Amino acid sequence: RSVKGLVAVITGGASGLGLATAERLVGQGASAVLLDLPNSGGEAQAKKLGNNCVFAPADVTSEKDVQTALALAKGKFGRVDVAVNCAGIFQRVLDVNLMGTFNVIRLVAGEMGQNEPDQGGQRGVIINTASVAAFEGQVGQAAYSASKGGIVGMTLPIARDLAPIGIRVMTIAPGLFGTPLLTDPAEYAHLVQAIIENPFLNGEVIRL
Amino acid sequence: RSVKGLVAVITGGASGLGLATAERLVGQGASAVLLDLPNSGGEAQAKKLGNNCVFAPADVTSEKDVQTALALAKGKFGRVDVAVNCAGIFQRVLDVNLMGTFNVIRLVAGEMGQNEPDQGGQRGVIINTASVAAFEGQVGQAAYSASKGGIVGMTLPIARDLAPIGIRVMTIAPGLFGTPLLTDPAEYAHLVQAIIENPFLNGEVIRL
Amino acid sequence: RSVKGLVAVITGGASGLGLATAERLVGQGASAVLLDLPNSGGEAQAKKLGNNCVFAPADVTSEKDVQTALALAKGKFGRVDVAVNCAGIFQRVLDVNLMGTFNVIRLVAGEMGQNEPDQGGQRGVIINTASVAAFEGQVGQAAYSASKGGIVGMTLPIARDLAPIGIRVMTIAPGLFGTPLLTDPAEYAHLVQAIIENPFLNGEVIRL
Amino acid sequence: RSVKGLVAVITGGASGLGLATAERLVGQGASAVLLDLPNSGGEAQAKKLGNNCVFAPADVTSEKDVQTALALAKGKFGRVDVAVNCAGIFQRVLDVNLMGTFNVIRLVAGEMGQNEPDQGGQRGVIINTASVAAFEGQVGQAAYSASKGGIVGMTLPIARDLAPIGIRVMTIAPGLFGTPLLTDPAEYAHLVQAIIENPFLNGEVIRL
Ligand SMILES: [Cl-]
Ligand SMILES: [Cl-]
Ligand SMILES: [Cl-]
Ligand SMILES: [Cl-]
Ligand code: NA
Ligand code: NA
Ligand code: NA
Ligand code: NA
Ligand code: NA
Ligand code: NA
Ligand code: NA
Ligand code: NA
Repeated sequence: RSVKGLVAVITGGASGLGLATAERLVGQGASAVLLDLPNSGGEAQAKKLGNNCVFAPADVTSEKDVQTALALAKGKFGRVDVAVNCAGIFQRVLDVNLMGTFNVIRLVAGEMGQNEPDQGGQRGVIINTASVAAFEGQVGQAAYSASKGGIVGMTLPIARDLAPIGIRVMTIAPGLFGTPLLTDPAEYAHLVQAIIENPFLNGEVIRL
Repeated sequence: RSVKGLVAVITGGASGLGLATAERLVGQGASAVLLDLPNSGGEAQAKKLGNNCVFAPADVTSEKDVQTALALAKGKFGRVDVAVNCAGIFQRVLDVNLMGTFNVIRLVAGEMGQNEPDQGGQRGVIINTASVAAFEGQVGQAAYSASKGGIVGMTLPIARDLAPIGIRVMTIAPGLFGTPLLTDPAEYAHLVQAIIENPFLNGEVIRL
Repeated sequence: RSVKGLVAVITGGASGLGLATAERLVGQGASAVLLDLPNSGGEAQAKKLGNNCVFAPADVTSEKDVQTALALAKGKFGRVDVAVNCAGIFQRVLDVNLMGTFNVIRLVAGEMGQNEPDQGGQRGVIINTASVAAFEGQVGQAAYSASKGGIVGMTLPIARDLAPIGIRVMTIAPGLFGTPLLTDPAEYAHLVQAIIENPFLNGEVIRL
Repeated sequence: RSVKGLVAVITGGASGLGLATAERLVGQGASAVLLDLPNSGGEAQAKKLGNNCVFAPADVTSEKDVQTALALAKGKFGRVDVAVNCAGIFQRVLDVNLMGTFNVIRLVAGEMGQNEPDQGGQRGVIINTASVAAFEGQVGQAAYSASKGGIVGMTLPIARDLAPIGIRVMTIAPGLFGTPLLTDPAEYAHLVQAIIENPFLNGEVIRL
């Protein structure tokens, strides 16, 4: 129930929610691999975060690039315990977020499978970020959700699919109110840590 | 979490729930603008409520009249913090209540937008009153609601639409039993104040 | 919140749940009018229950007979405060229970209307008994209910219809398990009293 | 039971007990109208007391002047809740104090009548000041009073006369010892406030 010692791969880690999650986790004793595009500024950020953080240049929509990134993570920290998908947050449906997430989940599951189970039998934790569907003034049922639905709808199924390997799968979705109060990373990061530390949360979607 | 110092525009403020809401708010330290038709008796009521209350002669279904009323409110109290729609409570569907409410919401949002956010980031609060659909002896699902549905169904959508400006939108609906016990304004007024003082209530419909 | 002093008309009062309800209410200080068919044994039972109980010979499916019964109740105890429908508990749909209940409700509402409201504004209380639909081995949704549905489905609508007169309408339905444990009136009677003493219960169906 | 929000008309408000009462009431959250002769210095005092105080130039013995003063009070603060007679404190019997008081009471009663009753049903409060009859060395019964008697003797009768309108009438009289201790406004002002805040005091004379 502690992130200390865990190795986390964070897509879109050079900035935004990804960077905020990395800073939080590293500050809590974990190791982080910032997986992001070359020239994204991930190299500088990984450097600033200390020797418990490395930069893995890669495009999340590329299976081969993600394999190289996971190999780097294993080469530098020994293994992969957690994957946090924060990248990208054709065009609207199969966007970078959905494609990168599915690509990461399919590849990291095999890696996490090699890990030895813990007390509760968990080998890994995967945390996804739902894609936001901008409010367009719709009325009725559609108004009750702020996410596209692709990643959210796949959460329970994927959690059930990886249960035998002891891999928990959770998704963080947006709330209905932008909470912009004008025109929060910390909150998102704290939720990531909380999900990682509670072995009882699995196959669920939590709105921030 | 206090209505003291707030400026509230109340449609249908010359009598009924509107007047009761004005008396309550003014008695609690807020300023009120009674927006009602000329010769509605709003001038006399505004006078009796004290120098923290003014009368804005206007027809809520008229955009130009409401603009004049909001300008008067800004000219007399400096700004508009709250809007309470109590007016009217073609014919049945697009009634005075629904049309006046939509007209007020569309216009006051821009005004409230100019306000500086508060601690929680709120710039304004809009409270609506659902139209009552008189019980006709229907059985089945229709028997479970006492409101027409137009304003009620638009509550969450409008709350989501104005979230970026920090404007909360809430609606007060009738209960299933007339609570007439024969053939309450105070209760309604107290609920208005409670909604204004609780920054956590947004996009919801509360039955009285 | 006390049945003491109240006058209750109980259909099917010569035996079964009706008699059990009468004994309980009279034992608690209320007055009861046993409304049942001539030669039902209601005359003897009314006699045995004491001077706070009278027998009103009548067929509940007959409007004229029920009018005579209510007139007797007013002539003997002054008024009608409560009506409990326990009679009959063409053929299957429009059975004695449903027809007697609707006939009693339509007639007693006018009588209860003449009563002066109480603290909470109530003039009367009407309690119905759902008709039992014998279990036939059905699977699926139909297995989740033990009542025919006619009286049960009319409960909320009738409660809303009589709200202005201050008359509460409640219905007692059977549970899914006969609770026969072999091949309870007291429980039913205690529930009747509890419904009468709680002014907050209205338009609801309670399974025994 | 609070003077906050109340509008008080105070005769002889430019100085003495009148001014002291105004300062006290305004300091406590009420609004005050200083009713006094032109060039009495009431204009300057009203100015210094803030925007919750105005000066109504008028001679209390003139009905028309008092009407103009009450109209000003309604025009500036919306209504008249309290009247405090402190003016003048032919010649000895029908002095300015007695004549001004009767004139004010007769006129303000009608104004206070238009107010909506409060919890206890009060629409207004009128407080009078007895005229002092200077001690002349008399012995016997006459030595037991320090007031002329006109206003004091009319207190209960006037209180009974205005009871139906919900207007309380009280009078403050001098004590037998000048309490001069040499050759108190604050005390008098505090008593005025206390009378206004206690709805149980009516038709009585209280010696200071
Ligand atoms: Cl999604
Ligand atoms: Cl509505
Ligand atoms: Cl039924
Ligand atoms: Cl006197
Ligand atoms: Na990022
Ligand atoms: Na590839
Ligand atoms: Na109104
Ligand atoms: Na217009
Ligand atoms: Na029976
Ligand atoms: Na008949
Ligand atoms: Na004076
Ligand atoms: Na005159």
